[PDB]
Amino acid sequence: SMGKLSEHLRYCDSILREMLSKKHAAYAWPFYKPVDAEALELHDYHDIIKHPMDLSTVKRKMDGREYPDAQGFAADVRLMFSNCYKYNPPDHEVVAMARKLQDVFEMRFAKMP
Ligand SMILES: CC[C@@H]1C(=O)N(C)c2cnc(Nc3ccc(C(=O)NC4CCN(C)CC4)cc3OC)nc2N1C1CCCC1
Repeated sequence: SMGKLSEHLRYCDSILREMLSKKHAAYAWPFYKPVDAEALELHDYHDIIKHPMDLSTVKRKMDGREYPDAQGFAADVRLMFSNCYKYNPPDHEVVAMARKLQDVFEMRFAKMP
């Protein structure tokens, strides 16, 4: 009722709900919550990744309407993927998992009306 920007943000809300849903859990689960570098014994993670990002943080910010437009939302989602590509060996399973989830994200985002 408030126009294209309101509709875009609601569509992005729906993308996020799908990425968090059981449908994609085989590959999305490493991205549900912030990386716990202490628990994973990754003593270099925060030295390499300066801006951690994950789906629960995107959800908090999106629910608080902290993204001014859909491009702001997309930047944080893509930052999450980019962190995974930057930190891990390129042939690691987690990179393939990030790419499977990004395939979903980019497909849905491309079809935003
Ligand atoms: C932060 C680096 C990278 C990344 O980018 N993200 C996003 C990530 C997000 N979440 C996780 N989470 C878990 C990852 C592995 C395990 C696990 O159970 N590993 C077993 C432990 C015993 N044995 C060695 C066999 C394997 C549990 C996890 O959550 C509790 N891992 C992530 N990885 C991986 C971390 C090391 C390789 C890559």
